[PDB]
Amino acid sequence: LSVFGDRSTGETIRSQNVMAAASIANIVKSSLGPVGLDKMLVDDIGDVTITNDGATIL
Amino acid sequence: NSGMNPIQTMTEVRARQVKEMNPALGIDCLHKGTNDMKQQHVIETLIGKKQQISLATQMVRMILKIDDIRK
Amino acid sequence: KDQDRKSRLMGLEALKSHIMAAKAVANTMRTSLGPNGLDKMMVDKDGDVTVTNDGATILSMMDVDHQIAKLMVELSKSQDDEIGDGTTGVVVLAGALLEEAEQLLDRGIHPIRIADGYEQAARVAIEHLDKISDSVLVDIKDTEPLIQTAKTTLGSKVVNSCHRQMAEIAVNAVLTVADMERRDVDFELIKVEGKVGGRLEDTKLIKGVIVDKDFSHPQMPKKVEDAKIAILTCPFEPPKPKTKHKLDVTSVEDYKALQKYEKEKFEEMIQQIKETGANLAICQWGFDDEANHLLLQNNLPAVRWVGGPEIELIAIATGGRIVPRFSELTAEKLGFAGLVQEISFGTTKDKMLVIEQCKNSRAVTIFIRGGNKMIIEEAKRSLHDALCVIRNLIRDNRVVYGGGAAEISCALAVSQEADKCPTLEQYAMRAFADALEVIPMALSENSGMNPIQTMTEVRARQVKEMNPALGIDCLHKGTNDMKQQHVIETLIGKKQQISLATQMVRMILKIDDIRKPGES
Amino acid sequence: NIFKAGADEERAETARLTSFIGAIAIGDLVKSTLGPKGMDKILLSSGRDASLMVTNDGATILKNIGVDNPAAKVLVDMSRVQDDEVGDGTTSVTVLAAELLREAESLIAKKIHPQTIIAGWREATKAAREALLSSAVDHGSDEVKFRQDLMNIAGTTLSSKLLTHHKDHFTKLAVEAVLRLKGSGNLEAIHIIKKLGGSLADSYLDEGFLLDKKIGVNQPKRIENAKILIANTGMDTDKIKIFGSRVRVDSTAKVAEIEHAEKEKMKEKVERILKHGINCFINRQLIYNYPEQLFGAAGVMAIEHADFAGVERLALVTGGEIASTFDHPELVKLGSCKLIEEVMIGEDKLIHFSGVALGEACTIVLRGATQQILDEAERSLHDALCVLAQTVKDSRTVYGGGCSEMLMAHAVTQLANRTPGKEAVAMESYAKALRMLPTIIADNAGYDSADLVAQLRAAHSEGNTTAGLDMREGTIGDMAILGITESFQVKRQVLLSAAEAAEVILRVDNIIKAAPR
Amino acid sequence: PGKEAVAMESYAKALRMLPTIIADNAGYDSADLVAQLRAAHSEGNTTAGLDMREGTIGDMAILGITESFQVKRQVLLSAAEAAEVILRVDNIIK
Amino acid sequence: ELLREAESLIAKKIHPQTIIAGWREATKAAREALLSSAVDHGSDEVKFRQDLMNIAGTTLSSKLLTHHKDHFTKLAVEAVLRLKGSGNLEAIHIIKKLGGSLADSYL
Amino acid sequence: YQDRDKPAQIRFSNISAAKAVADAIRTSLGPKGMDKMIQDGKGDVTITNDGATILKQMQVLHPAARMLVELSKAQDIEAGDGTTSVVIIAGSLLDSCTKLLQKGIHPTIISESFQKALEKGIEILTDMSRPVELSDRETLLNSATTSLNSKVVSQYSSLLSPMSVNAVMKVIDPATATSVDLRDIKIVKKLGGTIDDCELVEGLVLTQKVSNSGITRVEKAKIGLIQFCLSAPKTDMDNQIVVSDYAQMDRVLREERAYILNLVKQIKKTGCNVLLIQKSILRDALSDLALHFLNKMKIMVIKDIEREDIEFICKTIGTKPVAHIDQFTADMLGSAELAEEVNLNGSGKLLKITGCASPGKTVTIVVRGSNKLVIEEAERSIHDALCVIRCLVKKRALIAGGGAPEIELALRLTEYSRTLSGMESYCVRAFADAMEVIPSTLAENAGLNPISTVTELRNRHAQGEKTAGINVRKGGISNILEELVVQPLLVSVSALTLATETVRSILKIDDVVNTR
Ligand SMILES: Nc1ncnc2c1ncn2[C@@H]1O[C@H](COP(=O)(O)OP(=O)(O)OP(=O)(O)O)[C@@H](O)[C@H]1O
Ligand SMILES: Nc1ncnc2c1ncn2[C@@H]1O[C@H](COP(=O)(O)OP(=O)(O)OP(=O)(O)O)[C@@H](O)[C@H]1O
Ligand SMILES: Nc1ncnc2c1ncn2[C@@H]1O[C@H](COP(=O)(O)OP(=O)(O)OP(=O)(O)O)[C@@H](O)[C@H]1O
Repeated sequence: LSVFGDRSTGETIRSQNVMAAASIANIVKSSLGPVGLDKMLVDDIGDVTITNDGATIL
Repeated sequence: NSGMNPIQTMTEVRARQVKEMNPALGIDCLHKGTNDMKQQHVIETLIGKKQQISLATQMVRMILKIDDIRK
Repeated sequence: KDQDRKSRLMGLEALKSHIMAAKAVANTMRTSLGPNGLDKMMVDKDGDVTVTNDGATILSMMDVDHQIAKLMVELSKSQDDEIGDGTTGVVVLAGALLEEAEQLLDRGIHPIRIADGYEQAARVAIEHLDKISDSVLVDIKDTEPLIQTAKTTLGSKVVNSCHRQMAEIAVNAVLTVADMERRDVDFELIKVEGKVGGRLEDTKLIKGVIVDKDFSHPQMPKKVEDAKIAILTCPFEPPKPKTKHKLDVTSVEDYKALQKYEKEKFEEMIQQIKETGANLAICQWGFDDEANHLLLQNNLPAVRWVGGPEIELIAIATGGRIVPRFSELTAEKLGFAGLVQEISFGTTKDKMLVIEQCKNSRAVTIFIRGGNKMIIEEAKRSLHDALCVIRNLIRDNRVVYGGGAAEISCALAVSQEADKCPTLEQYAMRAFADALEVIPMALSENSGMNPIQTMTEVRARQVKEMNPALGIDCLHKGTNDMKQQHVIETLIGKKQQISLATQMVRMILKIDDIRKPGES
Repeated sequence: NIFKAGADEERAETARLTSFIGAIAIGDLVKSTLGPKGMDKILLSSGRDASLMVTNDGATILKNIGVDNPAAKVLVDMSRVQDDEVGDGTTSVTVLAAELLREAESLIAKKIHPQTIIAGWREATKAAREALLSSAVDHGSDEVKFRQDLMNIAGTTLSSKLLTHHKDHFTKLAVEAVLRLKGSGNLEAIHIIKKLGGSLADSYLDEGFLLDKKIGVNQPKRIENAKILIANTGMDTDKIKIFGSRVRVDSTAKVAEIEHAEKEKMKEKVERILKHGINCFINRQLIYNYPEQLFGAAGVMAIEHADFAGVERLALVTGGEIASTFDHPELVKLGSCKLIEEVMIGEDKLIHFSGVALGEACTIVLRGATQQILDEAERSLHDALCVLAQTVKDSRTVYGGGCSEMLMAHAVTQLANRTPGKEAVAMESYAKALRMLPTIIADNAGYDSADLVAQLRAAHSEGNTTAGLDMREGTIGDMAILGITESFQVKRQVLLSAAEAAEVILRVDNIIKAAPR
Repeated sequence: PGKEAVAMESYAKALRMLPTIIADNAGYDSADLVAQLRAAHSEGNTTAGLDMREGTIGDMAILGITESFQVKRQVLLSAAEAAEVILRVDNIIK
Repeated sequence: ELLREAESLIAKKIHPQTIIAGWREATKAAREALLSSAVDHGSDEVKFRQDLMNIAGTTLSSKLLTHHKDHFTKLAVEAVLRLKGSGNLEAIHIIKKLGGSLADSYL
Repeated sequence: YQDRDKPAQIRFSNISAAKAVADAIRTSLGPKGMDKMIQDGKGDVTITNDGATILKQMQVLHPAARMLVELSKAQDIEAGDGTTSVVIIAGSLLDSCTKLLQKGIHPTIISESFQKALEKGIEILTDMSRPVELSDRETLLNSATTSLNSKVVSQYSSLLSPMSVNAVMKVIDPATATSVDLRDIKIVKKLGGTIDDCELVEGLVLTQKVSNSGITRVEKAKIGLIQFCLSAPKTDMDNQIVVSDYAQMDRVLREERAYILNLVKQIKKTGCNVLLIQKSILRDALSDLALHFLNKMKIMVIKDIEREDIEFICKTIGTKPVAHIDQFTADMLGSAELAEEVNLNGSGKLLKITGCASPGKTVTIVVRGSNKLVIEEAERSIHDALCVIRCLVKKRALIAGGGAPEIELALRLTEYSRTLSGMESYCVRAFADAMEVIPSTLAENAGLNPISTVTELRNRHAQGEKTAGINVRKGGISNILEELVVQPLLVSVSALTLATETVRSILKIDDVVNTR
C-alpha cells in the first residue's frame, strides 16, 4: 500500500490512548486538594513558574 | 487425479443430482462413456461408507481436543 | 606537461593488445559477409532506427575510441571509390591475417619480418589473379553482358525484386558522362535523388538536372523546347532584398506614387527577358501575383524559390552562369536544354522540375522511387555500388570469378610458392594462405552450412577435378561453379582488396607503443 | 578502450538474447488483451495522477508506452502501421511475431543458423497464404446473405472494447452505412457525430450527410437549389493570424475607426463572394453578424467554423472544391445540393443535406454521456468502418476464430512433408506459432486450452475446414452455421506483416549503440 | 482428443532422438541427416536410413543393414514401461 | 528424452496421468508400424542366411572387434544354425586362450 | 506445475491493497460504530466518523486501491447515502476471490458469474421490498424523520423533514416523473436566528449585495447574465497612454466614461433591467464608473457569482451566459416579476427574487441559525433528507434497515447455487458469504457477538421474512419493521451494481505498467 503516512489500528491504539491520557492525570495527581504540592512549569525561554493550582497547570 | 478439471467435474455432477434427476450420479474417473456408475458397476458398501464418515470425524475430535504438546 | 594520468602500453603485450583491438572489428563483420550477411541494428544519437548490413555504413558509424580500431575506420575513405563490393571483405581479411600473426608472435618473430612477409606473399597473390582473369570486352564494346554482371551486385540487397530495369539505367548513365575508350568515369557527374511513393519499377533516367521546385504559377506552360534558360539570383520584379523588404507607406499620396513606380518595374524587367532571347527564368526568389499575370501573356515560364546549391547544380549541366542582376544579361551565359517539364506524383504537391537535354549530355541524374524512405537511401547506395563495378569494367575488362573461387585458387598458389622462400618470411607466406581461406569460409558460415566441410570440398575440386576454379554455393543453388551462376567479381576490386588488407596489417604490426594523455 | 563513455556493444551472444527477451516482453504485454474475453491493463504516467486510465485496446496500450530497446522498437511501430491502414489485428500482429521468436530461440539452442530459419519462413508464408485463397468465398449476388457476413465481421471488430455490450445495435448502423454507400471504400463520405446525452443504444443514423455543427444566428431553415462554395478566409474581425500588430487608440472615436475599417473591409469581402453566383457559403473561420445580414438578404446560407474534416469531406459529397481564395471569379468548380434541412438531434442545430450529387454519403450519429465515452465511440466506429470498407473492394471472407489459423497450421505441416531437412524444422516452428494464436484466445477466456485448441488439430486434419472456437459456450462449433467469419484481406495482412517484421529480428545479430548527447 | 495429442507428440520426439544421438556421436550433422529422414519417410520411401561409413543417407535394402524384430519390440516396450513408472511418481519417502 | 520431454509437459499444466494414457495408445501404434516394417523369411534361406550376418554385424558394432569384424560374423552364424535348439546358451563353449590375432579364431 | 511467469501475483497485490482500504474503514460502520482520528501534515487533529471524509483524507496512491475512492464518490451522486457500505461489500468481495484465485479459477469467469449474481441479486431485493406511493405526503414525511433520528441532528428532525418534502413537490410532479436533480434545490444559510425561522422561496435567493447601486427595487425585471468584465479599457499587450496637458487628463477620464456608456447603451436596447456579472479575481469585473452608469438607467447591479450558482440561475429563469458585449442579444434574457434586497434580523442581507414565470422548476431553502456549527449540520441534515426522497422516486419501494436485506441475500443466493451449473455455482456461493460481512459488522459495532448474531438471523429469515435484523437502538435482534427503521431501495440496489462492476474491473486488471 502507498499512502501519505503511517497507519495503525487495533487494540494497540486503545492502549496507547489510555497511557497518554493517564500520564496527564499524574501531572494533576499530587496537586489535588488544599494541601497539593507545587510543580515546576519549565518554559522554552529558560525561566520556570512555581504553580500549585491545577487550573493553571493544564 | 484423473487428469481433468477438479472443480468443473465436481460442479457439474452436483448440478446433475438436483436438476434433471433426483438419484445420485458418480464421477467417471476411469474416463468411461458418461456418468451414472450404477450402469458402470461401481458399487461400494454401506458399512464401509458409514464408517468412512465416522472415523474421519472422530479423529478430528481427538485432534481438536488437543491444544498442548509438551516434551 | 600532463605526464600524470597517461595510459601507456609497451612491451610484447602491446602487440597483442593491438591485435585484440583489431579482432573485435573483424569478428563483428565476419557475420555480415556475402549476400546472406546478417543485418546490423544502428541506434542513432537522437533515437532514430535504421537497419542495414552494408560495410561502409558500419565503419562510418562505429564510434570507437581505440586508435588501432580508429585505423580501421581510415580505410573506408579510400576503399569505397576503389572496390565498392568488398568493404566487409577487407576487414575480415585484415583481422584473420592478424589471427595467424598472433600465433606467429608466440614464436618470437619480429613484426618487421611479418609485415615484409605479407608484402612478399601479396605480390604472388596479385600475380596469380592476372593469370586466372578472363576478359569480357576485348577489342570491342558491348552493353549486353554489362547488365548481367550489374544484376548480380545489385540484387545482393533487398532490392533484388526489381533488379532488372535498374541495371540498365546505371550502364547508360556511365556511358553518357564518360566514354569507354577514355576510361575516365566521374562519380560527381552522376547524381541520385529520390522521393517517397511509388514502386522501384518507376525509376526514370533523366539526362540532365532535376530540382524539387515548381513553376511560379499553375497556369505556366509545362513544356520548354527552346534552349534559352536565364538563371539569375533576383526575380524579374520590383527589387526586394534577401530577407525582408518592409516597404514604408505614409498615405494615399505615397501609395499611388509607389504603385506607378512598381508598375514601371513590373513592365521593364519582364520585357527585359525578350530583348536577350531567354524563355525560362530560374530565379532564387519567387514572383508576385502581378508578375505572374504578365508572364502568362508573354509565354515566359519561371521557376520560384530555387535554393542555394540548386542554382549551381543547374548551370553546370546546362552550361550557364550565375547572373547577379538584370544588367549583366547576355545571351552567352544562358542555359541550354531540350525539354523542361514538370512531373507530379499522384496527389503529392512536390512537382519537381525535370530539365532534359534529349541528347548525349555530360551530367545525368537518376530519380529512384520506393514505398519507404529507408529503401530510397538503400537503393541510392545500391546503385552507387553498381557504378563502381562498371567503372572497374571500363578501366579493365578482365574479371575474376568471385564468391570464394578466386580466394581458394590464390591460397593454392601462395602455399606452393611458400616452399621456395628459405628465410624467416616463409611462415608469413603460409600465414597469408591460411588467412585467404577465411573469406570463403565465412561465406559458407553465413549461409548456414558447415564452414570446414564446404571449404575442403572445393580444395579437391580446384586441384583434382579441374584447374579452373569453382565457387562456393552461397545462394543455395543447384551446384558449385558460380561462373555458370554469373557471380563474377572484378580484377581491380580483387587486387586492391589484397593490397589494402596487407597495408593495414603492416601499419598495425609496426605500431608497438601508444601514449594517451588523460584529464588533469 | 573499445566502447566507453556512453557507447555500448551487444555481441553475438548478447544481441541474440536482447532481441528475444525484448520482443517477448512486448509480446507478453498485450497478449492478455487478445480475444473477446481479454483482460484490461492499467496505464498511468510517472509523476502524475490525472493520467490514470484503463483500456484493453492493443494499439492504445502500445502508442502510450515508451520503448527503450531498439529491437522491440521495430515491433511497436509495426503494430502502428497496421492500425492506420487496416484498424483490425493490432493485437494479432504483435503476439504472432513474438511467438515466432519464442520458438526461434529453441532452434538457435539446437545449433541452427538464423539465416536458415529465414529461408524456411519464406516458404511457410506462401503455403499459409495459399490456404486463405482456397477457403475464401465471395458474394457477388445474394446481398441479404452479404448483409449477414458484414454483420459478423462488424461484431468481431467491435469486440474487446467498450461497445461490445450494445454491439447488436451498432452492427445494424455500421453495416447499413456500407450498403447505402455501394462503391469505393473512401471513409470521407461517412461522418461521425458526437453529441452529449443518451446511452449507446440511442444512436441515430442519417443518410443525408448529417453535420455536427451549428451555423449563424438567424439562418433560413429551408433552401432550394443550394449552390455550395467552400472557402478558408477570416470573416470575423481583423488581425487574421497576425500577432504583434497594434492600432493606436487615443479616444472612443479611435475605437469606432477600427469598426469603420472593419465594416468597409468586410463589405469588400462579401462582394468577392457574391460575384461567383452561389447560394451557399462555407468557411473555416467565424462570420460576423454584419456579413451575415448581407448573406441573409441575398439568400445565401453562410456556414461557419469548418474544420479539416469539414472542408475535405464536403468537397467530394457535394462535388465542389476547397477554393481557399476567391479574388477572381469563374475559375473554380461549384457544388450541388437540392435541399438543406435543419434537424434538431441532441438539442443542437444539425445540418442535413438531401439530393446531392454522389449521394452515397451517410452519417452515424453517436450518443453518449460524456466526451470520454464519445471519443472512445468515435474510435470504436473508426476501426470498424475501415475493415467494412475493405470488404467492399474484395468480398472474399474466411472463417475466423481459430478456423483459419488451424487451417494455416495444417497447410504448413503438409509442406513439411515435401521439403529439405534444414527447412523442415524452421517450418515446424511456423506451425507451432500459428497454433498458439487460438491458444491465448482460449486461455484469456479461462477455458481448457489443451482441450479446445489441440482438438482442432485432429478436426482440421481430416476435412472439416469449418469448425472453430465458440467463446459463448466454450465448445468447438461450426463457424459457418453459427455465423463467425472474418475478412480475407485483413487476415492476409496480419500474416504478411507479422512474418516480415519477424524476419527483421532474426536477421540482426549485432546492435550498435552510439553515444547519447 | 486434445490432451492425448500433446502426449503423443512427446513420444514421437523421443523416438526421433535415437538416430539423432547416433548421427551426433558419429560426428555428422545431426540437424541435417535426421531432419531429411523425416521428410523422406513422410511421403512414401520407407526404406532409407543412416549410413555411418559413407556419411550420408542410403538405402538399407542394398546396404544390408537390418535389425531383429523381437529386440526392437523388447526395447520399445521396456522404455515405455520404464517411463510409465517414473511419470507416476510425485513423492519420495525415505 | 521420454522424461525430458514430459518434464516440459508438467510445466504446461498437464497431469501426468493423461500423458501415460497418451503413451499407451502410442505404444500400440508404434508396434503396428513395426509389424508392417517386419520382413520375415518363410523360404529362400540363402538370403535369410545373409541377414544373419547383418544381425551379428549390428551387435558387434562399436566394440574392440572392429579390426576383424568380418571374421567374427562368419563364426557367429555357424554356431546358432548348427544348433537349431532353444535360446539356452549353455550348449556353446567359449575358450579363453592367448596367442594369435582375431582373424585366426576357430570354430 | 512450474509457474515461471507470475501475472496473478499482481492480482494478489491488487486485492491486498484494496483489502486494507475496506478493513481500515470497516469499524466506522453503523450509528454505534467507532469513530476515526486523522492527523494532517500541519498538525491538525479532527475527529470525524463520516466515511466520505476519511476516504478523502486517506490520499491513496495505489491505482488498484484508488478504485474504491471514486466508488464512494459515485455513490454520493447516484444515491446520496450508503457510502462506506459499498466499500465493505466490495472489500469482502475481493476477499472471497482470494480463495477462488488459489483454486485455479480464471478471473474472467468470475466476472461473468458475478454479473449473474447481480442479476439474481436485484430480483431478490425487488419482491421483498415494500412498495409505497410518492403522492402520499405521510409516507415521505414519516420515513425521513426515522432516518434523521440516527444522524447528529435529531431534535430538529421534525422541522427539516417537511421542508425537504415540500421542496421537491414544487420541482418534481409526484408519481409521474422519474428524474430528480438535487442541484435545483439550493440551500442558503446565514448567521443569526434559529432553524425554526425558515422560508421556502419558489424563486431564487442570492447571498450577495447590490452595492453600490441605489435602486434596490425593480419591477418587470429582465435578468441578463454577462461574463465580460465591464470596466476600464484594458489591453493585455504593450500599450501607452500619452499625456499632453491637464485637459488631456480629464479626456481619458471621459474616455473611460464614454466607453462604458457605449456598452451600457447596448444593454438598454434589448430591454435588460438586471445585470449578472461573474466573479473575477485576475482583473476588475466592475469599476467605480460602471456602478454609476447602471444607476442612471435604473439597472440593478449583481456581481460575485460562483460557477455553481450560474447553474442554479439558468434552470430557474432561463438566462444564457454571454462572453462579450457584441454577442449580447435579446434572446439570452430571462424573466422576473420583482427583484429586491430583504435584510431581516437573522436572514441577513439577501436578494429575494420572486415571480419566475419561466420554463423550469427550482426552489430555495433559506435556513437561519445563530452559530456557524448550527447551519452547517442543518444543511447536512437537509442533504441527507434530500437523498432519501431522490432514492424513492427512481425506485418506488422500501426495505428494512440494519443489514436485513443482506441476510436475505445471503440465504436466497445459497439456494440459487444448488440449481446452477459450471463455474457459476461457486462464485455465487462466495457472493453469498461476502454479503454476510455487513450484518457481522453491525453485530460487532453494536457490542454483540459477530458470529452468534448473524447465525441466529439466518434461521429467522428461512422461516420468516426480512423483518428480522439488527436493532442498534435496543442492542439486539428485534423486528426492524416494528422499530420503524426503513431505508429506500436505491441505497442498497445501487450498492450492489456499483460494487459488482468494480470487482469485475479489478479482477480483469492483469498487469500494471508505467508510461512516460
Ligand atoms: N550470389 C552470390 N553467391 C556467392 N557469393 C556472392 C554472391 N554475391 C556476392 N558474393 C560475394 O560476397 C562478397 C561481398 O560481400 P558483402 O555483400 O558482405 O559486401 P558488400 O556489402 O557488397 O560490400 P559494400 O558494403 O561495399 O557494399 C563478394 O566478394 C562476392 O564474392
Ligand atoms: N466471438 C468470437 N469467437 C471466436 N473468436 C473471436 C471472437 N471474437 C474475436 N475473436 C478472435 O479474436 C481475434 C481478434 O483479437 P482482439 O479482438 O483481441 O484484437 P482486435 O480488437 O481485433 O484488434 P483491434 O483493436 O486492432 O481491432 C480475431 O482473430 C478473432 O479470431
Ligand atoms: N437507525 C439505524 N438503525 C440501525 N441500523 C442502521 C441505522 N442507520 C443505518 N444503519 C446501518 O448502518 C449502515 C451504515 O452505517 P454508517 O452510518 O456508518 O454509514 P452511512 O454513511 O449511513 O451509509 P453508507 O455507509 O452507505 O454511506 C447501513 O448498512 C445500515 O444498515
